[PDB]
Amino acid sequence: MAVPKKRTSIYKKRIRKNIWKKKGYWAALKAFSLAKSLSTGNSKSFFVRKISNQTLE
Amino acid sequence: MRHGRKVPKLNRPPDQRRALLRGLTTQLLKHGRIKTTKARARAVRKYVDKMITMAKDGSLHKRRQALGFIYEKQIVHALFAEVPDRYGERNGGYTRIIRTLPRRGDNAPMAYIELV
Amino acid sequence: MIQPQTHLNVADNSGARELMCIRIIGASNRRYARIGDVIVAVIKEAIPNTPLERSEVIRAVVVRTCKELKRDNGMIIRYDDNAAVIIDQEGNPKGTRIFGAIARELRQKFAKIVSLAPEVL
Amino acid sequence: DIMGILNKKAVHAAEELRPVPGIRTGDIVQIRLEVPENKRRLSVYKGIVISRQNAGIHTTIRIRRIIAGVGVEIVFPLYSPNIKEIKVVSHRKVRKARLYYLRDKLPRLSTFK
Amino acid sequence: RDRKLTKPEMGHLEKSGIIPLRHLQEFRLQSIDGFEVTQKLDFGELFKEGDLVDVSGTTIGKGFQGGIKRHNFKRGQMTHGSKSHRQLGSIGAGTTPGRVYKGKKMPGRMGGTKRKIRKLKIVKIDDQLNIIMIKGALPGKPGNLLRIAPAKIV
RNA sequence: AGGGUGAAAAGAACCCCCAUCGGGGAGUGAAAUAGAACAUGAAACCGUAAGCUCUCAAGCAGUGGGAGGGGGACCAGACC
RNA sequence: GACAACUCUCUCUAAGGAACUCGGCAAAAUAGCCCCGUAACUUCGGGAGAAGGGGUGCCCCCUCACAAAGGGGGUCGAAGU
RNA sequence: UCGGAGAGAGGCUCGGUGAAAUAGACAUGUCUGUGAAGAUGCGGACUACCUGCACCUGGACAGAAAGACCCUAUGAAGCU
RNA sequence: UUCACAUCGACGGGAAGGUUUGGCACCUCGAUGUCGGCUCUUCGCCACCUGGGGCUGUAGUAUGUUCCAAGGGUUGGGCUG
RNA sequence: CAUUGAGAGGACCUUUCCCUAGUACGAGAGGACCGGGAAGGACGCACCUCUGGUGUACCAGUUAUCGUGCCCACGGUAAACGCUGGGUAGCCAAGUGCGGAGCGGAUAACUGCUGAAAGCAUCUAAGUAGUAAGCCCACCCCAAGAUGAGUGCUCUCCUA
RNA sequence: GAAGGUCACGGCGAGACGAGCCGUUUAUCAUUACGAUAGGUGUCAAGUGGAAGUGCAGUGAUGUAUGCAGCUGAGGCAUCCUAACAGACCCACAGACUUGAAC
Repeated sequence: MAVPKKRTSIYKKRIRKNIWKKKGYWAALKAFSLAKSLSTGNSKSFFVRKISNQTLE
Repeated sequence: MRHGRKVPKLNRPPDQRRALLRGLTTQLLKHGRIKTTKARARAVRKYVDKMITMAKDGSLHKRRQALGFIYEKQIVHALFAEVPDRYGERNGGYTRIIRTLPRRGDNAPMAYIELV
Repeated sequence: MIQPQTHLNVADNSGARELMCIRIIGASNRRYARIGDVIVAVIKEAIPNTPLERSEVIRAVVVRTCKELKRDNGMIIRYDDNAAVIIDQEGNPKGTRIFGAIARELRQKFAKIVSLAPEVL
Repeated sequence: DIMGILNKKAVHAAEELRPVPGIRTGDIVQIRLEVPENKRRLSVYKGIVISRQNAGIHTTIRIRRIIAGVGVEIVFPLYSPNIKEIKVVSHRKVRKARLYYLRDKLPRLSTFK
Repeated sequence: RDRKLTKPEMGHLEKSGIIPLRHLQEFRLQSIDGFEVTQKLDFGELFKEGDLVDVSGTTIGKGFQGGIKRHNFKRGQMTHGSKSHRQLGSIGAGTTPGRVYKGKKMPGRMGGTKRKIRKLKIVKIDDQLNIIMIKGALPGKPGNLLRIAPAKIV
């Protein structure tokens, strides 16, 4: 609508860059799900009979 | 939030909901696993289990109205003689959901629906 | 709900037939007028040979309303078409007889009107 | 207040101890019932004919929109469990149409219809 | 007094039992204390019956409730009006210093907040099993806490 | 609108990561902290690292007086 | 996905009803065919598609069809262009 | 007249791509008074943790427009 | 009636406040959009109503004037922009 | 976690009728002050179990047309659910319920007592007592981010 | 590296985004510590409504008996069969000077 007069640019703009803090893996722990050797960070398929797999044994 | 809200109306008109749902339904009892958003998963969840309980009762009363949902005359007979009879001992829990890795290029949600 | 300028089919022989509300009497500012409240209205259509000619500023009382009236007895009372009866500054109607039944909510204000009335609801 | 989620429905379960005569009496039936008429009261009761448009609720059940033909167009429903109420008696055999809505018999007011 | 809570329980062992949801304190009125039994009932055995009792519940929430809802008195069209009616009615000046007159009616938000109804007589009262009947009103929707204080008519 | 890497291009085989775009090495050259956006390549603008100041303090905020702190001093001498 | 204020395009809305407003703007409503009927005025060509009303659904019968329509009878829903 | 509710396209959040009017410089609170005399930046005083989001939107005589109003300059362009 | 000041008050005078009618035209024609209505208010006072008081050619019920006080409240329409 | 609490805001408007005395008062007519009770308007908030509204995600009737092979039974589409009707939950209202208070501290205008200077007299100049919806307080919301960062209860850690 | 907080998951008569409230498959430890927050299911209530099929009467339409049957969204009770995963991280180790009252 209106128009800003003096544009400080420096300072002000920089401060408004804290709210965008580095969102490191936005999720819970979901660490090693046992016998995974690694597995993705966020929760994933559990361990049991071949499930979710396109092919079977 | 709507005091006592249930079943998302998505971002499309009502008639647009009872149309897309008809897809994820048959495709679920015809293949097995269907990928979709977390919202759709929760939505289709009931629309599927409520269609299974109908077959459990058999008769024709649960077939005329049922046809009103799905159109495929192939997946209909299924429920009336296939997997529902397998849950004849299990009260509920006909469907099962699970979250997975985010979309490809898109944020979220993502989940795979499959019969227990 | 008898707001300003409204049609109230008279329930007597005062001469009028259907007057139009003009102002609800009560306090500083009256929004609506339920059954049992006086209202100053003017007649639009009236019978020739009558003591009250057309176009006149005369007070009257509401005997029937199209709104759902409620009471302490948890009872609800309502009618089809709202009506009214011409009333003199003294408190008594200019007419003699009354039609369109009557509302008990008036017996608390005007007893004569309810007395002469044929049936009370 | 006994622990058994029946209290909130106890006040109603203890008041519903008054069995209703007509199972549904969904027709013309012109029952008079009773009307609390105080003022100079002589311990007397009066009644008015009724009609269709039978309604109700899981709680304080409501009779039905009287829409009686007496006088002009008497209407307004009421309650039975009310402190002042008398036994209900049948009138004419039940007909066939719909019990919940009926705008007819009002604008079509006549000897027939 | 197990799930969720943990620290409030152990910090209550001080001569007492069964912890509620939120402990509330009162004022002076001559009553029993922790030395005889430490357990208040719902009879009050003093406030006297028949009198009216106040009820302080928790108000509901309409989200970012507008201004036409916190006052309900603003005309406006919609089928042709540019105000769309729902609009706050356009408040403010155009060429005046002042200071936007803070505190004036505006949209804002809504949520849980104390209410209190005061007065209100009673029809029935029962003890032991715990149960009371208030003359309608009853702030907030069934699921709050309420203080059901006596009566500060003074 | 848009100029010139170097004297001659020997203007980059092969090797490693990636989708056999891109980069880093191995080499060539006195130089590629010169290589096809390439010479010398400042300023406006946009960042990292380090020392100091920075939540009870406000007004084109620099200046004069001026403690403390991180370093550099002189075999005190009180300074940058 | 969420789905509050507010804005845009709309539905349904108790009583009363334009009392809003510069102005009933914007809406709502009227709006099918046949038949009956239709004022002042008129260079009497018109207004008269004024206004104001009724029926027309479906099936059967009269022809176990003369492409329609009409005339009787019966019947369904609150409503039958 | 007191409007409310609901269904859609935006608004809000996240993912990808990705503008502008404008702007001397900023650590650009209120108020009284004062001031080429209706400034936050003067003086006194009061108040006030630092920093965002959404929304409502009065101040910065905000933005766009060296105004089409008046007058001035023995200007100009048409017409009578 | 009488009686100057319950009320009012001629010939004249001294001030406050400042929204009227003007002057000034001091700051703005590299511009700050005029009036009214609608929406939403803020403050002050010599506040009309409610409350507390004096005088009264104030019997009472109702009024006139004056003092303190605004805490609050302070209308719907016909016609016209 | 529970409170006290420096402060701020909101609420704070008002009528009629009746009892009281239709006495006192007044030739009549007409008709109180003080105090008390009941019943409303406007407005604010909440509740919305009742009366009603929305409900194109509940159900039903049904027009034109297409399709499920067909009859039947259904489904899709039709200016903005095709039109139309009812309705549970929730959300609101013409719905329901309640507070706008009284009682105090201290005062303005005014009415006061006693008694000075002006041995009378006079409200004081010295000492006191009354006094409105203003002010303070009383009711309500926030409130030690009032960094003069409070108070009270309880819990965890004593490897080199 | 505890109390505790936070994140996530399943949800909320609480929300624009955050916050806030309840819960996380022994429905966290003892003593019953009262610990299904949601979806589905079962029952019931409520709202429509007395349909499908079949039999019968009539040329047909239509109607009747079973049918006050069936269907059934957020309401209530009940039921955790599905998903609420065993775990992590963050936050630390009785914790300053002077004086007074106590020891």
